[PDB]
Amino acid sequence: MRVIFSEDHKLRNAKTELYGGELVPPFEAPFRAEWILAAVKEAGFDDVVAPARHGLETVLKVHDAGYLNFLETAWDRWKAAGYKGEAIATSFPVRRTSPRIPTDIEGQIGYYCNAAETAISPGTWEAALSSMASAIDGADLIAAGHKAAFSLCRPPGHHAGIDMFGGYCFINNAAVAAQRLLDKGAKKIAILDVDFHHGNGTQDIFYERGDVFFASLHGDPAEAFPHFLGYAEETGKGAGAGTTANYPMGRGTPYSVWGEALTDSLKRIAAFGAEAIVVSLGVDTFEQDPISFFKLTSPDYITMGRTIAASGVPLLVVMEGGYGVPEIGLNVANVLKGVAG
Amino acid sequence: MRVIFSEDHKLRNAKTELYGGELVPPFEAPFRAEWILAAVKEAGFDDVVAPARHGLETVLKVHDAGYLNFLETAWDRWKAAGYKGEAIATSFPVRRTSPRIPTDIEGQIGYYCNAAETAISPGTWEAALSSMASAIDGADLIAAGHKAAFSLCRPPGHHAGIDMFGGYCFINNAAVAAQRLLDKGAKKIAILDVDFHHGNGTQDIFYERGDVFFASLHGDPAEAFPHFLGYAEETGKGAGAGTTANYPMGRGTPYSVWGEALTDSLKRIAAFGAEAIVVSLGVDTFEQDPISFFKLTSPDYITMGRTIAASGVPLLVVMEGGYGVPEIGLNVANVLKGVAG
Ligand SMILES: NCCCCCCC(=O)NO
Ligand SMILES: NCCCCCCC(=O)NO
Ligand SMILES: [K+]
Ligand SMILES: [K+]
Ligand SMILES: [N+]
Ligand SMILES: [N+]
Ligand SMILES: [Zn+2]
Ligand SMILES: [Zn+2]
Repeated sequence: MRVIFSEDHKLRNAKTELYGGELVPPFEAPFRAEWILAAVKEAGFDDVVAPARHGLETVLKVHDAGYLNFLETAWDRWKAAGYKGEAIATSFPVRRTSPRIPTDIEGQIGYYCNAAETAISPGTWEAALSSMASAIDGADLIAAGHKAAFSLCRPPGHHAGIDMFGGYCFINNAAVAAQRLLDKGAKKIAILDVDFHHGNGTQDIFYERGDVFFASLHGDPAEAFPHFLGYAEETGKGAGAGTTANYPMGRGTPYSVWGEALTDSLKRIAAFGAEAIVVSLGVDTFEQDPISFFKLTSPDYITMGRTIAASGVPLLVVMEGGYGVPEIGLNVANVLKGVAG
Repeated sequence: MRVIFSEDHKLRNAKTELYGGELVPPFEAPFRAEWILAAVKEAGFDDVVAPARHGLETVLKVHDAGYLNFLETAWDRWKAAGYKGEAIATSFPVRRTSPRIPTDIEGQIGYYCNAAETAISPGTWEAALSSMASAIDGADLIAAGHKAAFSLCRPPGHHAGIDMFGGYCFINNAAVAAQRLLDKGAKKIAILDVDFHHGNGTQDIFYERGDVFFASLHGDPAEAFPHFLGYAEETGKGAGAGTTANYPMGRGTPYSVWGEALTDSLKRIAAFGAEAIVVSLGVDTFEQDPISFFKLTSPDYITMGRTIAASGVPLLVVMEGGYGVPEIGLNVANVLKGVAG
């Protein structure tokens, strides 16, 4: 299957991440894309193409315009204000705050952020646009008839909500892809988020919408980032009623348990009548992942891809998280092997 | 006039503050208390006493119990979790999040925080309790008939809301003092916050209460910390209808303008019928303050103290912010000279 990948991911090469009270090099760094690309090619997925560029048509249907405007100028404004580090939010509109949007960069960066560990750096916006473009071109391949494609997105997307960045994410690539599929003629689409972390940004975007079903398997938010969404009770509101399905799971979860949640999520998606599934693929579910507490093995990713593809509807696989260890590439490639086999 | 001050402020000696995307030495440093104490003594206010210790009776009436429990153990839990830096929140319950409280330290520190620049460090809880005690003992002096007293609080308090820390603050000393005055028999009290920054914590505590009038003069939150409260439209809710009065002001504001808002706030307090006024005194309104944009001069603080005391009701002055230069002490002492003269 075709792999869509932009070298412009490298424009996001942030120096710092706030982790454990320290400013350290970020987990979500360019070497991840290098490792994943090499592994997918090694596994025989060597039909790699750059995305065409895209403007904001599709993304404006899932993200707020003010938010996108903010991201486009955030770095320039931060630098113009004289700050010496990267652009890191510290004040946030938490409980019982005004809904008003500040005018300055310090206030706006907090207004538009859900998670302060993620610094905005020079090139971040351009990189995010390239990653979005990979998702859009992957979606277009599915819309045009392919049954599988892989968008090697970096930066990742699933923590970016309607109007907030965080969790290493700026533009919700999977949400843009789902929207693209709707725009190309689908009436019903599902996003299945198998990254270790809850896709709170994706959930937010579609929570009141009934055209896109959102399912996520993830570490229990009571004890895992993103901490403030992803409970099983969240099933949707309004037009979105019954089209969010969260499967929080605990420490040490192995495939024998995780796979039961996968089966159930696919039942839900099939009952909803999805015409295609956008898979938000993070491999931070791996037993060696440095920031995560599930215990999937490399062979389990083959099983995972096979099971998702046995839905018998077309798949767009969209890269999310997975850190640290050389096996992030093997693990991604293994999902694709399961899909293609 | 009596000055209440605890040497246990020095138990809060954090190494880091997130400012401009860097971890820098904190502005709210122990040497502040040293500078202020020395200047007030130099001005003739040498009746300095340590507070008696206090338990949680008063403070539980203004802060949430879970919040206080969290502060008590935060440092220990952070350290036990293996993190190498000081305890700094990054994920926050912002727009459209679950209201649930996480169970782990990573989730809880965000749940209970409004502002990530403020690190929890060893000794912080102990220091915050001593600062609260200084406010309580000051309040007790006013309750017993003194017309003025100064509680040299450090850490400051006015950004600590019902259940969140931030802005260098953990326990809202001024709120605790106001509550103490009610408990000792007052029916109506006012808090007048003249620190450059909006007392969003104080506002939060009393927003739905009609027993404590809250007035604040501050940099406009559209372009100043705390960014998400302090607009003039916020006048109260429920039982608190009409008993919050915010006076946001812009860049370069001098006393000729600032003092007009002071006059108005005192008119409102008098119409409310406050039996005493707790003054949240920050001197970060000074023209040299490193993080603030007002242009008060050292002589203006004498005028300020005189005007507030011309209310003819008892005053408890509670220390808040004011940074960078040893003249913070002169400026505080000048307010006290205006009160005492
Ligand atoms: N402070 C911990 C931040 C963790 C962010 C994890 C983001 C991630 O990998 N999402 O898939
Ligand atoms: N990133 C700027 C944080 C500013 C905190 C100021 C808190 C303060 O001085 N309050 O009175
Ligand atoms: K997930
Ligand atoms: K103020
Ligand atoms: N949905
Ligand atoms: N109030
Ligand atoms: Zn993840
Ligand atoms: Zn201040």
